Amino acid sequence: DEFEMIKRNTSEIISEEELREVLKKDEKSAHIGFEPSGKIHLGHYLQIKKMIDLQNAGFDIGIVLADLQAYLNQKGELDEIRKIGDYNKKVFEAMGLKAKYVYGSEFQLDKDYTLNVYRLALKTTLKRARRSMELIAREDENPKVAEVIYPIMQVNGGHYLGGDVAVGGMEQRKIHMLARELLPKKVVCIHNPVLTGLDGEGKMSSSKGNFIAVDDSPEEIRAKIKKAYCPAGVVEGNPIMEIAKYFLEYPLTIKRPEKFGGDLTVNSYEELESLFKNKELHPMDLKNAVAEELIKILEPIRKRLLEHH
Amino acid sequence: MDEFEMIKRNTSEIISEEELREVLKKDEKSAHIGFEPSGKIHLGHYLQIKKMIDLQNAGFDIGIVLADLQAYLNQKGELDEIRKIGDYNKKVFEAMGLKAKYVYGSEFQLDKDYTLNVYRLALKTTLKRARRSMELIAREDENPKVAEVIYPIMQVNGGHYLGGDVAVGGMEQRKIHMLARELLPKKVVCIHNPVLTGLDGEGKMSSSKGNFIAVDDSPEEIRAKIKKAYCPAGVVEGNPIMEIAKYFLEYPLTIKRPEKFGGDLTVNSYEELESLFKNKELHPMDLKNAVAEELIKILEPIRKRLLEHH
Ligand SMILES: C[Si](C)(C)c1ccc(C[C@H](N)C(=O)O)cc1
Repeated sequence: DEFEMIKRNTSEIISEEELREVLKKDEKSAHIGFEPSGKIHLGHYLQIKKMIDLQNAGFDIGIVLADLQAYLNQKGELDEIRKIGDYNKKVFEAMGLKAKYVYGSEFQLDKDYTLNVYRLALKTTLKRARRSMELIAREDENPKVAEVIYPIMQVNGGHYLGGDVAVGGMEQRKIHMLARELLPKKVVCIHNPVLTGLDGEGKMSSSKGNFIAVDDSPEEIRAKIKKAYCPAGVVEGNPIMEIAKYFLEYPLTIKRPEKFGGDLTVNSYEELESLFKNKELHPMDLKNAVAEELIKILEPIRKRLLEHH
Repeated sequence: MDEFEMIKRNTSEIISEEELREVLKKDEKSAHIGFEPSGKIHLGHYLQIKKMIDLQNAGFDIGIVLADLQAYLNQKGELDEIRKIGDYNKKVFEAMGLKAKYVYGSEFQLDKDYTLNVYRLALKTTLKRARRSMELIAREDENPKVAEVIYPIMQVNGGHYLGGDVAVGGMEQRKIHMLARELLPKKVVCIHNPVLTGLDGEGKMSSSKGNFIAVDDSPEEIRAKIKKAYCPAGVVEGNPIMEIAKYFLEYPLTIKRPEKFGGDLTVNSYEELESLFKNKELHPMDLKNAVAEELIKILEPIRKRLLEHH
């Protein structure tokens, strides 16, 4: 076990029965890959948190700084991508995760890795490949061959790492299903929710400027939350409610003037959810509480990233 | 003879003639072609090898890529099986009299540097472009594979890796070749050979279609295939027998004929043979019989070299 702790705040495990089997082993391993990102935001942190969960549960953690994939996803030049990966590694360690950090290009260009990419290319239809990239592929009016190489590259990555568990965001689930159908060793997949962007108009993303970075200043965090989409009574699609759900600790103390109800103690996110859905808790008061608790959560991350000056 | 005209003869397309002249000014110059290994080597293969000998006769160092990785990506089986067919293809090409550098594509196409550049070209090649370039090359498939769109860029980078001045192939290769001219910094001169018509007259000739004459077909099989072949009187376009006459027969040619039907005709040019056949002067039956016996004699030293171990 540790099963329930691992399942907490994930969208799906494929499959739970297979995960319980993995959890019986003395030795188990789990991996995730991150295309390097110039800013590291709460979407990354949610995933790192889950890797820390797995680590707490006796999993050896592997982190792929997926520079080759970022390159195939048109994020730029390989050496420039790798340097952002270097910075991403420091952020992940500052979040509390000690793990094995590999750059994808350390093994994803070996001849026998490459031969298996082409073997997998013989078994992956263009349709399957294109459909697995719909939520991942950079936007492009003239889609590139690189886009359908990207998923078979990610599948072969998992093949060569040989872990028991693969972790990723829900946008990754079609690539994960492709690896389960194509590979001899079937990996247990754990998928994290994809956070909603701050203006509520889509999914949070490094390229859309609609995120909170883990090293944003408290003042920037307060401004981003203040201006955030947060309809009273509306929980689904609400970025503020999501932050409250996936990062904050409970009981939660929501401070208010006496004229609007005075201070409030919420013992659970579910309790928080009905209060807000009922319109008992106003969006301004929710924002203030989420902002101040989130600043404290991100405080020691930001400090370690800045304490060199 | 003039090197340019010797290279140009019986080709369908040069990209471009002006770049071909500038390459022929150089003392050191190379040409290359790839072949997916094929269980039977046929007249379409022969025509291309004859063009490589032309180029070699004009001072080009020849490279022949036995294209095993590409054949692998194009669903021709496993590499060891493919490579073994490649070994056989190499003997046939030599039995055709082509001394050249023979390479297996896999020898260099899985290198780390090579692979990175494949991925780089994949960023610059659209899916629609890649698929268009493969329309005459891809193995038929109800559910097309990613392998199909990797194939063109594998071929493109292969030429980039070979450093050749000239790239030779059939007309089915011309989209891949124009893609290579767009994407690479050295623009390669492309010499395209015609694709022969099938022996039944319908559609192009193809290993997969079994509508060809193999260079090691027995005389009786050759005569039989030719006797069967589509050959309307006075119909030159799409006439596989007239194609063979034009691309493989040697002139002046002596069409044997009964005296009762005119006697031996000595045609010293394909063009007149065309004009003769055009005006229905020269009958199909008489054309088939001359083409079959000439071709048998053309192909005889090759079949002999290949059957010599027996
Ligand atoms: C530019 Si090259 C010498 C790496 C090259 C050329 C042609 C081929 C094979 C051809 N497409 C076929 O179907 O036989 C392979 C490689």
